Amino acid sequence: LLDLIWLETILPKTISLAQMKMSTTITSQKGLIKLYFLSFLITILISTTLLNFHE
Amino acid sequence: AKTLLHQYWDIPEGTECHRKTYAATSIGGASGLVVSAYSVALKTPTSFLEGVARTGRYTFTAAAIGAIFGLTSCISAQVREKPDDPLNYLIGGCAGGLTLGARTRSYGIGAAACAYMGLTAALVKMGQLEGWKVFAEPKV
Amino acid sequence: PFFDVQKKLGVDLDHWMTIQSAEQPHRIPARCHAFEKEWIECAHGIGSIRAE
Amino acid sequence: MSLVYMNIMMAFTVSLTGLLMYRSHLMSSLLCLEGMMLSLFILATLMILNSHFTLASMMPIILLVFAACEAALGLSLLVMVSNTYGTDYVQNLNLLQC
Amino acid sequence: MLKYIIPTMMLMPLTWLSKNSMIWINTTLHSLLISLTSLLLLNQFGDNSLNFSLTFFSDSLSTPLLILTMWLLPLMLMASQHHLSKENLARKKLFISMLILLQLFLIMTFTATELIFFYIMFEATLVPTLIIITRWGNQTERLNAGLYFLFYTLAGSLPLLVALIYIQNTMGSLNFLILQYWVQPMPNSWSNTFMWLACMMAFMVKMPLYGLHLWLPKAHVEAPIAGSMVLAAILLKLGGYGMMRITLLLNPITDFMAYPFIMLSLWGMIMTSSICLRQTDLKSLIAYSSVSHMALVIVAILIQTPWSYMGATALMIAHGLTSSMLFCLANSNYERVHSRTMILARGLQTLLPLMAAWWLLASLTNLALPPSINLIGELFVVMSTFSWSNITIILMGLNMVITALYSLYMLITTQRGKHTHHINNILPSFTRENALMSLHMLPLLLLSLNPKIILGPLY
Amino acid sequence: DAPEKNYERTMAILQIESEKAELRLKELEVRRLMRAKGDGPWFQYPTIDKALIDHSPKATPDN
Amino acid sequence: MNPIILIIILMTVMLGTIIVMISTHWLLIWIGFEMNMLAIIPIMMKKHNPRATEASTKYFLTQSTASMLLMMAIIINLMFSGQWTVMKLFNPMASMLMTMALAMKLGMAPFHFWVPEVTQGIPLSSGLILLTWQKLAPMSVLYQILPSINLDLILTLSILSITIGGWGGLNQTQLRKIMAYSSIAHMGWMTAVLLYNPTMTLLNLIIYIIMTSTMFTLFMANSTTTTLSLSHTWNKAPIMTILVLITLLSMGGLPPLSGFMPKWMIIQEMTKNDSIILPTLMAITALLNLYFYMRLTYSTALTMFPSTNNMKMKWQFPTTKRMTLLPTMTVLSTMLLPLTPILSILE
Amino acid sequence: MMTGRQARAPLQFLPDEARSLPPPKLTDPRLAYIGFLGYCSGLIDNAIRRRPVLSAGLHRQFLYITSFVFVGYYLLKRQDYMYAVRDHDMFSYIKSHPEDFPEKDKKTYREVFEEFHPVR
Amino acid sequence: RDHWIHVLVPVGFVFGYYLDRKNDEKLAAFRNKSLLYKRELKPQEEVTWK
Repeated sequence: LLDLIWLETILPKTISLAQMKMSTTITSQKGLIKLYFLSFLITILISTTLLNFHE
Repeated sequence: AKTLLHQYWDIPEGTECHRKTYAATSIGGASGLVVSAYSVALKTPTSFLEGVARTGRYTFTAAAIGAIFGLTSCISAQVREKPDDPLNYLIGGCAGGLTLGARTRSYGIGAAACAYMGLTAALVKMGQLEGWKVFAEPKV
Repeated sequence: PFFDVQKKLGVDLDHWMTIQSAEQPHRIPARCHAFEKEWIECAHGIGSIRAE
Repeated sequence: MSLVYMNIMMAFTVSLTGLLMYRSHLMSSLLCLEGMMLSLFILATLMILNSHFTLASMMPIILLVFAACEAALGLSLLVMVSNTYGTDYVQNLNLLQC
Repeated sequence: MLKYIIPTMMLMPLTWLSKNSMIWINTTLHSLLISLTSLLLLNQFGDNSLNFSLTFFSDSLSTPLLILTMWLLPLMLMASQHHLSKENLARKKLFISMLILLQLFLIMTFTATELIFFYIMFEATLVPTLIIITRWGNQTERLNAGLYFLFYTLAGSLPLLVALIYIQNTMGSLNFLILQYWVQPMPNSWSNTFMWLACMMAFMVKMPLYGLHLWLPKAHVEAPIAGSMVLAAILLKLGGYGMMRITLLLNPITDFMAYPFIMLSLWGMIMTSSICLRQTDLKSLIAYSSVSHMALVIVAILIQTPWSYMGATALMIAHGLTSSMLFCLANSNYERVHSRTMILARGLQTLLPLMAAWWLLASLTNLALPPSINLIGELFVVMSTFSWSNITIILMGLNMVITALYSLYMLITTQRGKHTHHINNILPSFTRENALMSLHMLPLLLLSLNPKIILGPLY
Repeated sequence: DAPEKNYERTMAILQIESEKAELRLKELEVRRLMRAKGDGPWFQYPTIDKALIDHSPKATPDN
Repeated sequence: MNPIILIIILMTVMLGTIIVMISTHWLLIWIGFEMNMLAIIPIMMKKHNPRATEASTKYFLTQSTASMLLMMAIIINLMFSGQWTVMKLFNPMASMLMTMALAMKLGMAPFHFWVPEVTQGIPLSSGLILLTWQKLAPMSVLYQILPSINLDLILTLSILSITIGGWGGLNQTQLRKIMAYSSIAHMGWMTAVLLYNPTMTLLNLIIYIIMTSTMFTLFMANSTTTTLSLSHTWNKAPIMTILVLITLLSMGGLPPLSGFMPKWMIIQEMTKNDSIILPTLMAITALLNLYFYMRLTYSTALTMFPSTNNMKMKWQFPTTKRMTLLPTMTVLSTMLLPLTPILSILE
Repeated sequence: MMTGRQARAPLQFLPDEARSLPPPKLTDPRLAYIGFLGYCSGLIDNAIRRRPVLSAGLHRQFLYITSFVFVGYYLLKRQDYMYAVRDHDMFSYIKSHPEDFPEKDKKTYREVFEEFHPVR
Repeated sequence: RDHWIHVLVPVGFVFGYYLDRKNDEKLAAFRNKSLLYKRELKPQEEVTWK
């Protein structure tokens, strides 16, 4: 229970599954140029209005 | 969104709970709106109502995380009478982690989010105490 | 990687269009020639940090 | 500053947000790109004529020439895409997702 | 230290220009000559450490680890030349090059005068070990074990890099000799708490600490025998060496930062010995025994009394020899029955009596039979932890009971009882195998005669 | 080696390393002061060369 | 393509880069970027298949948008400064727009969304040019405008690039996409240290170009575009598996290799300026890069994947490829850490 | 950092004040390590083309060794020049600013009170 | 030499010993200058340690 299950679960397995899930969220793009430039517009709007990088 | 962080961090811990909870809610809601905007950007919803449903779900999820975080941290600083103490933000971060687990309708996500968001909120409180800079200005 | 080839070789590839106070065709003055000349002759040689 | 600079910069941002939000046609994207160039042309020209900065009068011409050669390059890309897929739709350019 | 670095590098043309039937004999001979030459490092003094250059020095802590490291290479070549007999000649020379290169990294890891050089060599020792495990390991799990071995160590050590460069910017130097005189007290703050964690968690992973030990019973099991020897004998002791250097700087904050890790190791020496009571894999039993022994070294460094450091360095050397011999005995049975299952080959004293004598002596050194340096290190750690708190004698004694239990359970299970009937490829013990066992055990017994050269800088 | 040799060699080592450490701390302090004040030979980000300025009498006098 | 026309077009790519690197006028900077894109478009369309036309179209749209935002930043600079010297920018809006334009030209996140698509769509030599030579000119402009670069913007772009280039390569089996997400993470590492010490930025760029040139040259010499095609290299040329092993171990940042040099110097110059959290999170995030590098080493060098029968015919033929500077680049990408204080030649 | 120093005289690999500095000896361990890198490049070049590694192309191995030593000698000259420039600027800035570098009143350990923390 | 490979590691040790004894000459800034071991030189002796 400790040293095949829980000490394996808390540090390495949960971190591996979290990086797996974030890897699947990054690279699940549909290859659509419309969506990438629409995200670029949302980026520039957040940088101006929300993050004040032009100030 | 820098003014959201200023109107959060100006208040001492365990003094004015409604404005702490509302400011943390507004920070979390701004974060949820940013996540919602990139989510409806890169992943096209099938309808306009689907898009506003995803936006409302993510924004209310992160705003409820911020609400229960700020509430639990300020109430713990009231009832424990130690304002300069990162254990209050550890408790608030676990409350926000259980909030994220209750919104995702799963227990193990809630336990992982409790642990890591509580450690992250404790680290943010220690950075407020010792003056840790993440975007440190170039000096040498 | 500002490889200053122009100052190395002595060629003037683009220093002529760089400022308004430079040599102009038929000696035409810019409308802010004196102000730019004063700011450049102030800030010359002391670096950006002292110049600001 | 001057009142016309507001409209020329707002024209640049209007053609920007047009270029950053595709509908279907790559040609409309290239039209928004050259509208961005047009607004940049007008804005540079109004500055350089207002300042009486003599030598930079050749600057907007060099801008126009380089960006119209760029536009010719983009039209040739659109032509090769249209000879591949029959149309110029940006949703046909999705082979590189995998 | 250059008179040891240069012959270790000259072992590379010695292993690549050798005749194809001579590449084991030449490397064994000249690594034995380097191991003979290693004894010149015993020029130690009661006040000053043997300080060679701006880059290299050797006190009485690094010197026994150096002699054990330079002694381990011929024994790894003897252990690993039978199961790599049918290997390609080029891949055989690559294996010998990885062993020689790991020794080359270790002998200037322990002698690093400056701490970022220690860090570069310390994390350089991952790469030949990783190549050995993931290339010449036997089963499927060697790739996953190489992943765990790499990504626990780097996860622990990349905060250590930021900590050491911070000390470089604050003190002005990471020379250990200068930091013996420019050490400042480290007070209580959260900044210094994470300073302590960044300086200590890499070495806690390398010891290993209980709870972070999960790289070890896969890396030590899925390695070949030379990998298992170097991992059990030197690469766990890199962590204790780094702790004994870096806890110079962490005072007085260690006096209350040590409590969770002292609890983890005092309870991990009970739990991993209990795990050893119920192992089916013999090689995993030796792996969890290594965790159980290094828990005491962690407690002895964290309580930082002189008796604790003396017992910890004695126990590090003793455990290096003992665990290397236990893995070699496990390999000597694995090369006959082709299984690491401990219950499979039974009754082996009826078949291999002198090899069973080597099993008996390694199980007696594992249970810390006096006057072995196993018992010397064990006993000094128990003295210092008793002076720390009088209630730690319960945990130390209960650990010693379970340690004797799994040591003699290993002995009785593999060697005693009726032999397994359906196993008939039990060859007699080769001269290579018995010579390997004796070259482990005989220095470990001769060090009981004159044990002062393995008791560290403060004997 | 002798205790004399090891001792005096250790003293030479400690001198060289203490001097390098003092020079590193001074190097950090010099970098901090030269980035803050901007009056050293470092961090001299360029301004416009005043040799480019035309000093001839122009077409109109008011300049 | 005609070899004369190929040589002239590569000289025009290099000419646009040099015009950005030497010129003191903003119009000539913009001209250099225009010439560079205009000349590199045929290199991407060298093979004339629809993936190259798609990749060239996506590259055109991104670099064209960045060139127009660059000219808008230049025009706002001409408003608020009346001049054209390539130095600091005299308005935070011009600085923001120029930092966005250079972030789009480098393909740093969140403008990164073209780099794996365009790198997958084009051959390995043109992908090498895109991921090594096309990083030179925008880093030169960022090297020159750094008294006006907003710190929070450039560090946001940097850490977002490192994180997204870490998570992006974990899902990949195509080698060109692995190299592209490696590019995004390393550009984050370069721009994170820029306002602190840009000499370490140039050190990271040089070590990165050496290692990426080594990996693309090994991938060209073995003609492998996927993980599983690289897996047959042990049965074809076993020295190539050794070289890709040591180069992938270098690019992961392991000592004693020279890919540890840039990140160690970046952490070294960011802790001087009292930033501890940020280089620590950057270093921990680079373990993802090391993870998919070790995935490739497992598939290539440390294990032997199954081959096919037709490899026996390829045993009978040597490589007649011009593996240009491959031993030199392999030595420089691995054995350069004892020469770490050589970085002062970039001061 | 030092980019305004080498901006009055641009693109000089070794300036005229670099000649006031002693050159690296040809038995420099750094330069010998670069020659070892040339020998390693020769060995990899014989290996990737499946030539005999130690024997084939001794002219080619020797040109690898020679070319790396030839480049690395000037690289070491520029390295020593730039660190000499760094120390020269450091010392002149300390000399021009005595108010920013006060000579520290050093106390001996008979006056220095350090808090003793017992290990027990 | 028929057995020329058996003098790689021993000549390597001789060369490393030579380089250590050479580096001891470069670290000689306190030879006969330490407050513990400074002394007047014996005749027919120019250095106290080599």
